[PDB]
Amino acid sequence: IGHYVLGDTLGVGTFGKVKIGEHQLTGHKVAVKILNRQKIRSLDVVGKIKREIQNLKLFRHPHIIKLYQVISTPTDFFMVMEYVSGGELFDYICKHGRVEEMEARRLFQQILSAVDYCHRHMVVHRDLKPENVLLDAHMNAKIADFGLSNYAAPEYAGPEVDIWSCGVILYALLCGTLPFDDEHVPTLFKKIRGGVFYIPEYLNRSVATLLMHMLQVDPLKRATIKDIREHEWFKQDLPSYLF
Ligand SMILES: CNC(=O)c1ccccc1Oc1nc(Nc2cc(OC)c(OC)c(OC)c2)ncc1Br
Repeated sequence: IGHYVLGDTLGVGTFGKVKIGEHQLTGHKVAVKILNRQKIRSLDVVGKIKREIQNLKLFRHPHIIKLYQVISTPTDFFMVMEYVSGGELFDYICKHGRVEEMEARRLFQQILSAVDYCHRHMVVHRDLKPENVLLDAHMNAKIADFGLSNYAAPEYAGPEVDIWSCGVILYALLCGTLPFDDEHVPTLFKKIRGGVFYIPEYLNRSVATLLMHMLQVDPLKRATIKDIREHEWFKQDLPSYLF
């Protein structure tokens, strides 16, 4: 409708819908987050969202969805962002299976560097969830920002909760299944609070020591960004442009 033709609805968020936008001349596809101004005013997060968008504009990380422009109308806010073609990562895992060891390490390094970048450059937060991790045309991980615009850890905390989530995403990459999964809801939290997760034969021992630390119950005893950056398995074939 504006600037870019508006097509099919991708999803429906809290502040409003998110649709696809094709270019009227070139055919370039973008993702438009439509945020309702009245809904923002009713939620008393006017300054919170305005400062979040200002912080997202100065964001420059290739494994995070970039914000191009924000068009303002008296009814809604139009966040023009990059369209990630291949949907969610976890959608690919359950449909295809497990990813190879050196390929899962490639995706993990892209995910962790992005998570760390978000915590040191964002005012407001939502805990990271496998919903945020998306896959592009080049099969690279693209993470959505932890803001108001868009199986929890044991145990307010920000990076500590996300490191545990990175451990869940890491497990799913070289296993195909989740580290903790049970049909019964009370026993699911019991496995998490106990840190009991199955370790497969095909899994390496160096990554097993990293996974054990990342999925630690006590957040004080749990691995930090520096702890993972100093680990042998994570350091192997890690690109210099990150961190
Ligand atoms: C509907 N989109 C969302 O809910 C969404 C959530 C977090 C971050 C960005 C989001 O929207 C975005 N989603 C894409 N790629 C994308 C591609 C999809 O394939 C149709 C897709 O549905 C399978 C999809 O929703 C699952 C997203 N890229 C940028 C944004 Br911006």
